Amino acid sequence: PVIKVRENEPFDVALRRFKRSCEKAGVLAEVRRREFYEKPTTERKRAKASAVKRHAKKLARENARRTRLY
Amino acid sequence: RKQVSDGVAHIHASFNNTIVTITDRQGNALGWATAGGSGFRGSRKSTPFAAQVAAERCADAVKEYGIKNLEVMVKGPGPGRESTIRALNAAGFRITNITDVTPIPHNGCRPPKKRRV
Amino acid sequence: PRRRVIGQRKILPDPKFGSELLAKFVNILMVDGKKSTAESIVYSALETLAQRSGKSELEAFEVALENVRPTVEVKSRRVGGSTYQVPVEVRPVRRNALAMRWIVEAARKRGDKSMALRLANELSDAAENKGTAVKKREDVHRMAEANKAFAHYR
RNA sequence: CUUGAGUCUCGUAGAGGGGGGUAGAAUUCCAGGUGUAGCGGUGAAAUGCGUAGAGAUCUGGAGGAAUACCGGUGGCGAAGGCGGCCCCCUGGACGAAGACUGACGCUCAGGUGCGAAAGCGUGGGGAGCAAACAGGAUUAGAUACCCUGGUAGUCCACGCCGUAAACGAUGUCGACUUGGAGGUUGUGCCCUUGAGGCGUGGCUUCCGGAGCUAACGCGUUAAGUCGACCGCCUGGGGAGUACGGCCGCAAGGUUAAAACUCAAAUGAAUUGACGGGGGCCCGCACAAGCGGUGGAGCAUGUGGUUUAAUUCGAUGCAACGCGA
Ligand SMILES: [Mg+2]
Ligand SMILES: [Mg+2]
Ligand SMILES: [Mg+2]
Ligand SMILES: [Mg+2]
Ligand SMILES: [Mg+2]
Ligand SMILES: [Mg+2]
Ligand SMILES: [Mg+2]
Ligand SMILES: [Mg+2]
Ligand SMILES: [Mg+2]
Ligand SMILES: [Mg+2]
Ligand SMILES: [Mg+2]
Ligand SMILES: [Mg+2]
Ligand SMILES: [Mg+2]
Ligand SMILES: [Mg+2]
Ligand SMILES: [Mg+2]
Ligand SMILES: [Mg+2]
Ligand SMILES: [Mg+2]
Ligand SMILES: [Mg+2]
Ligand SMILES: [Mg+2]
Ligand SMILES: [Mg+2]
Ligand SMILES: [Mg+2]
Ligand SMILES: [Mg+2]
Ligand SMILES: [Mg+2]
Repeated sequence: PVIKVRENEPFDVALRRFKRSCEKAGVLAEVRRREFYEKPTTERKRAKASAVKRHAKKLARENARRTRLY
Repeated sequence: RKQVSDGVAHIHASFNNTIVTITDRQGNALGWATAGGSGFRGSRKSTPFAAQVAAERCADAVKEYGIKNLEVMVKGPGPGRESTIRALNAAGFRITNITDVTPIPHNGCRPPKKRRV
Repeated sequence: PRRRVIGQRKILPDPKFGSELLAKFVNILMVDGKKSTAESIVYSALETLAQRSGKSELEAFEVALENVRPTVEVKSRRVGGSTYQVPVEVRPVRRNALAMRWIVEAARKRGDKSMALRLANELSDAAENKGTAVKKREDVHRMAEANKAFAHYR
């Protein structure tokens, strides 16, 4: 996440760009995940859970949440 | 005794501690400071505020060298990662470039085992 | 409470000087619902203080308060299972109340004979900034400074 | 005879397998520069490392292992499994049109092969991690969880072992039976007018009808309707154990009982209760405050002890100035 502060760019603005760049890159997330060894089985299981939850939630929202709530 | 005007601020921001190190553009270190040496231990040195005061201390230390421009290289996942740069700017350097140099492997060495807490 | 933003209650101003702050001080001082006695003590203390230090009763009293109010106190935020002492800026009504409370406690402690005498001495000390209530404020501030790392991470 | 089964022609996608090179990032170590008192770690510490100059930072070098992003309920494989890039050898699947053989097929007890990880033998290698082990914490203890270290092992070659919740807890092969939304990979036509319209194959994910099921659920990839063959079960424990056999260097694997003992053991779902589950909410529940009790004397009640009797009852909150 390289940033160079442009001419007449405020510092706060520069900081904002830097943070955005880092978030987009996903550096913190990568480091956190690589902090400890996740077993392959654990990684697979987590992936499966994420996929299932995401799919179920999407289905519930779009199709199940098409009714009169009140 | 020497003057350089333009330095690099290497902000090593681990979870436990923040190390700030001002250096010449080549790599040679001028002054450093940590939250530990800044007077914070444990829960207090693992905070953004501690990082900020460490940064202030570092700036004071390298005041002899008369550094005016400064590019900051942030490393690691840390509570500071922002406080240090804010503090440095307040201490009054022109921040020119801000770069992240956190070392991610390309699936290399095995990490240590997961903590059971 | 859980579900209450109750209205602050009405305190009448003291008859001699017409001051709400002074009335509150008298209330804090009072014990056993004996208001008359408390007001007599407060007035005696004020009169002595005015004579000793200067200008008026209310101005002297204010000066003492200024030297004994705390800007910041600490609370114990208990979120991560352990308790962090966090600093917090003390709002004005609390600042006055806390300062008054500290002053009265210090006066009660103090070794002079009459209550009025103790109060007058304590107030004068506060004005100078070498007394015990002031010491208490200093201690509170010292703690806040120590725990400044936990200020805006509650 | 050609519809099952196979052969040939042309393409397609693929972490399918075996061998050999190579790339960059990162960790470790080594040497050197800068530089100075801390670093590391945790809930908090300490062990550990550092003024014999560490950690930080730049340069160079060594070496091992693994391939970020792409990356996907994506793909390939009989399963186990397979993930940087390049080459060499190599197996299968699928589609298109035809041509060919002419039931050549399905299943399979014994048998044979393949078979994660750990483990074993011999010879290498060894960065990181890490059983064992050591020290520091925590604790009533802590032969654990946490921390700092750390050896087998993890890697390579070649042998062995032969097991896993080796799971879809679902044997293989074939036929038939309403649908919807996707993914992936072919292919025919439509002007691809654009990413696009209508088909037709393969594999694949979810939802759901009839039907089935104890229910949960399955539902054209069946747990539906059927046919062929195999494997396996017959209450819980004893026990996948003993003995015998076979196999193995060993660890052990495989085959596999009996006495004795009980009247249950189990599956799914229901209503509660409970959770050091989750969401929302209240109450002097905490918080903010004020005043007490626990120390003293005395009053009173209780326990106890004493007594001839110390009447009987109340005795976690919700008995103890209570019946009185
Ligand atoms: Mg660790
Ligand atoms: Mg391939
Ligand atoms: Mg295939
Ligand atoms: Mg067999
Ligand atoms: Mg192995
Ligand atoms: Mg070996
Ligand atoms: Mg060996
Ligand atoms: Mg280790
Ligand atoms: Mg360990
Ligand atoms: Mg088995
Ligand atoms: Mg498996
Ligand atoms: Mg089985
Ligand atoms: Mg077969
Ligand atoms: Mg279904
Ligand atoms: Mg029996
Ligand atoms: Mg056996
Ligand atoms: Mg045997
Ligand atoms: Mg309270
Ligand atoms: Mg008492
Ligand atoms: Mg007593
Ligand atoms: Mg009692
Ligand atoms: Mg009785
Ligand atoms: Mg009784």
